[PDB]
Amino acid sequence: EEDNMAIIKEFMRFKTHMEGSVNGHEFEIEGEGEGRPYEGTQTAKLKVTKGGPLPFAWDILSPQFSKAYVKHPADIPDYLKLSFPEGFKWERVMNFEDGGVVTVTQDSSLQDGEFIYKVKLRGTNFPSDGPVMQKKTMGWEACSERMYPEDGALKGEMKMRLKLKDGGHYDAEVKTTYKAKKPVQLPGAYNTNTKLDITSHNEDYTIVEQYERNEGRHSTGGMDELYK
Ligand code: NA
Ligand code: NA
Ligand code: NA
Repeated sequence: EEDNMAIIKEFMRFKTHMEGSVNGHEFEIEGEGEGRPYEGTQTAKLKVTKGGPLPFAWDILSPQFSKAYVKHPADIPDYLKLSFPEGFKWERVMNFEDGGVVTVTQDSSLQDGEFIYKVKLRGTNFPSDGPVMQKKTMGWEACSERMYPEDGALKGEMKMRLKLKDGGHYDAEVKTTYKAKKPVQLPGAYNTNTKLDITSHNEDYTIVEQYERNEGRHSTGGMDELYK
């Protein structure tokens, strides 16, 4: 929309704060990021500010650090962009295959021309000798999130696959609800294709940089809607 393209510029910065705990270990992270919301790309630079070094895999946190930066076809309402400047909230559950659980709540707003993200995380039930608490993971596979409208919100479901250092994958089933603070136009069902990379980190993962690409694609409509 015109007013929304006026405030969600083609280059946007963000600030983020997470406070969480994993298996009872409390921590805080601050970060800053930047990206191109209409091109689907962003980077972030995170710093552990309390509770470091973290005694678990950074990879369970990386997907919690920004769907305002999803490239959308013009004919798919970009609900999360349209939610600004008030913004949106999201809530997520991740069920990992060994019984570990992460749940997340998040607030996204726009202040002084930058996005402001506030993340709260609670991770529980990870086995002590499992890949999360033993730091045996090596980043996510690319993922397609199946998006669909329901009861006034946007929901996404995905199977995320964490690569394991000794081979194979450690899987999570994930469901997220995204809901604008004000009613704006919901899309139909479509897919968000994501690739999230850790581009650098220090030895103990107290300093981390990430890159993600996110693009919405039609899942119906055939060749006409392919690459729209
Ligand atoms: Na970028
Ligand atoms: Na852009
Ligand atoms: Na626990």
